[PDB]
Amino acid sequence: KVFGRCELAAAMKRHGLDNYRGYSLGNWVCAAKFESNFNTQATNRDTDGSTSYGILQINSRWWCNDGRTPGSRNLCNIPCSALLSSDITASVNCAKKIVSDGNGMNAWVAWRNRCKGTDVQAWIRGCRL
Ligand SMILES: [Cl-]
Ligand SMILES: [Cl-]
Ligand SMILES: [Cl-]
Ligand SMILES: [Cl-]
Ligand SMILES: [Cl-]
Repeated sequence: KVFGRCELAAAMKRHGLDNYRGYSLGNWVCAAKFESNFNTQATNRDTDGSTSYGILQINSRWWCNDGRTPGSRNLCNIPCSALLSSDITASVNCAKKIVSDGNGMNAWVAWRNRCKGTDVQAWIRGCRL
């Protein structure tokens, strides 16, 4: 599924991401824009051999199981393929664990490089939320 911007904002808000660990909704929408372009089916291989999955590009080294990332963990207790669903529940639940891990949203490199410190409220502009 390719989410609309406001469509994703509403779903993220419903699932309790707005101000989760202090991060406003616009931070989460911005992260998803640059991680996946709002496409739930996005997958991208990383140089370490892991793969990142879904709307928030949750990675197989620590967070989900894909059976092909040696030495990895599955801390969200989920198959990585379950993060590609049109229903973002699994991705949100896993993102809550990631953002609680110690480094906040810096865990998403695209968030640090492209959203952090910017006018992230722009990402929810015009949305009836
Ligand atoms: Cl957009
Ligand atoms: Cl915001
Ligand atoms: Cl594995
Ligand atoms: Cl699995
Ligand atoms: Cl933080």
